[PDB]
Amino acid sequence: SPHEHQQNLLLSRIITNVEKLNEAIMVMNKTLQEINIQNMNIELVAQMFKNYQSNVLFHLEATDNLKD
Amino acid sequence: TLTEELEKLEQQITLTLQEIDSNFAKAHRIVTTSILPLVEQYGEHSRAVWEATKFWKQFFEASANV
Amino acid sequence: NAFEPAFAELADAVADLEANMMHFQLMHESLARFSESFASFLYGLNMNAFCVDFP
Amino acid sequence: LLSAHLEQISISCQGIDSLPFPPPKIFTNALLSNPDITSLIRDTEA
Amino acid sequence: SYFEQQRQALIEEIAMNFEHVLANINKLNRSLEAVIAVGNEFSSVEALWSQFENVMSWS
Amino acid sequence: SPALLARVNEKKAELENLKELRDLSAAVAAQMEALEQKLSTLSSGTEAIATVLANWHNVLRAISMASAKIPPQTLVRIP
Amino acid sequence: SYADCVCSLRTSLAFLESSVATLDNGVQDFPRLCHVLRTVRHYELIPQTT
Amino acid sequence: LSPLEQEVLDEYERLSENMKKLAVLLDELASAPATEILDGLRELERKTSLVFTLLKASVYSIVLQ
Amino acid sequence: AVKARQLAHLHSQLTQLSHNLATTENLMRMTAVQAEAMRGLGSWHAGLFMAASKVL
Amino acid sequence: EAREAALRKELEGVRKINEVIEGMIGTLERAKGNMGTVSQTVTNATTLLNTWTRMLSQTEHNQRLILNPEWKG
Amino acid sequence: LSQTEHNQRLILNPEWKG
Repeated sequence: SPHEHQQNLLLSRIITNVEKLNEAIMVMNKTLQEINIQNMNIELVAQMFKNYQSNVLFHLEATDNLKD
Repeated sequence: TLTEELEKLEQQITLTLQEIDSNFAKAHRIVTTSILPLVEQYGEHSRAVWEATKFWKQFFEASANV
Repeated sequence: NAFEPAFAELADAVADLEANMMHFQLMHESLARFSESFASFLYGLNMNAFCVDFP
Repeated sequence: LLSAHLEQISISCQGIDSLPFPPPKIFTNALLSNPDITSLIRDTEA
Repeated sequence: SYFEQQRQALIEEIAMNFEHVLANINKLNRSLEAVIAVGNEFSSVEALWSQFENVMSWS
Repeated sequence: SPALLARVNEKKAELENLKELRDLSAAVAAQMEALEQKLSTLSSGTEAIATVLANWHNVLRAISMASAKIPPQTLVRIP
Repeated sequence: SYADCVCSLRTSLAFLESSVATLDNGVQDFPRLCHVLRTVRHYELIPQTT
Repeated sequence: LSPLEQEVLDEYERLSENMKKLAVLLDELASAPATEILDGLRELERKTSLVFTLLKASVYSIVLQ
Repeated sequence: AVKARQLAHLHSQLTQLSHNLATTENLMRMTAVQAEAMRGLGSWHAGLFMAASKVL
Repeated sequence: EAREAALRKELEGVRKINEVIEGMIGTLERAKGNMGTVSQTVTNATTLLNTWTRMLSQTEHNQRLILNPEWKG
Repeated sequence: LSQTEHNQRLILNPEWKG
């Protein structure tokens, strides 16, 4: 019985920490979701310069390349 | 011996519960510590990168639009 | 003019501070009474030991 | 509105700092921190 | 209106630091409430030794 | 008494579960620490690309000032 | 209760391990470039023509 | 206007300075003791249980037995 | 009451667990791809400025 | 002038804010001292509890010695 | 572009010094 009271009280502070933790995590995921939208643009441009480098390399190798 | 082990393990259980609470709250503190400002900084610099890409993207759009 | 909802948020924050500070005041008083009882307890215990220190 | 927010925060500030938090009206600490010659209680109220 | 432009930029800077402090105190207030929530085991215990000191001035 | 023997057996199982939960919580917090390290590394990479924008931004403004010439010395900064 | 707790918590930690493991495989190369660009960061600009 | 300039400039300077003080003081004041508090309090639970919770234990044990 | 609170804790745990794991797996894989994209991007620009230095 | 009205009203509002700020920082520093007292209090409480701990420990030792069939002064 | 490719390959090289 007294042990149970102690356990219930510790469980109460536990549950409060649980809810606070998860609320912060909700904010975390929400933040990342909003961020995500501001990343696809950059990703596209990254792949654009990537394939640019790839294709220009292939063509330079085709012509008189001037590498090492 | 019987009631002895009963009370002993009962105290162990209570102690272990408090320990679990401690570890749990430690994880809570870690997240609430600076992870949120850290990702805010990340997104801020990312926003700056989008401003970087804001220029060159126009030319790709121009290429699509002749 | 510029910080109307900001000051409303401040009002909420100070309200929470008042709640936590009241709990601090109360609980510290509780612990003060606790500590005083145990202090006087062990004080008199030491006094008895200080007066008639057994073999 | 404006003054309402200002007054609200000021009210909470007054009610909070004015809280007579338990000061060092304590025996215990000095009672078992300052082991000196016996007497009733001598709070070092210097 | 040059000083008015400075006023605008500076009140926004003030708002930045203001909100920054707000977020700080919020995570802190959560710590405060959690602390007292863990510390509320002093009702019956304090009452018990309150009865102790009460009976000191009884006999 | 024998029912209480079964009760302590139930408590034994509960304590084993609790020990595993404690170990898991510790491991969780450890992972959070590691996560924070990796996130810091990510932010470092982002700062690097911010440096890149600073390069092109100064480029653009420097050119525009020369481009906008519509009517000096060589003192500059070379780190 | 405890069964759901241990199973779910174990899965949680497993996915966290997966998260950090893939992040190791996909982010471990950053410090090299970070050190590089830290060495490159020495910037100061005064447009002499402006 | 130089008087308006002096007013808003000095006043906002005070506000910025006070806000820097706020950030530093609030963070340290509410961060530094917090860890010490919870550490000492979990240990306090570990100690207070050995005087009070055991009292409930012994009471239950005797009254039930 | 006791087990009601036990399962309240469990439901909160599991609910937010599903949420957190979704967050975790999806955004982690995404960000890993984003990281490698930014890697190649910055490296290309770095070499661009390297060649500019040699042009000087 | 309207600028003077704006000037004075600006000073009034910002000064009200400054006064509230001054009281706020005073409140915070008072709380700082309070928390310092709190920390010292619990520190002492822990010390006393540890004293009790050692007391119970040695009490057990003494009790075992007391019930020992052999003992001397 | 040529030297940029060379530099990029050197940048992504696991080994590099000042």
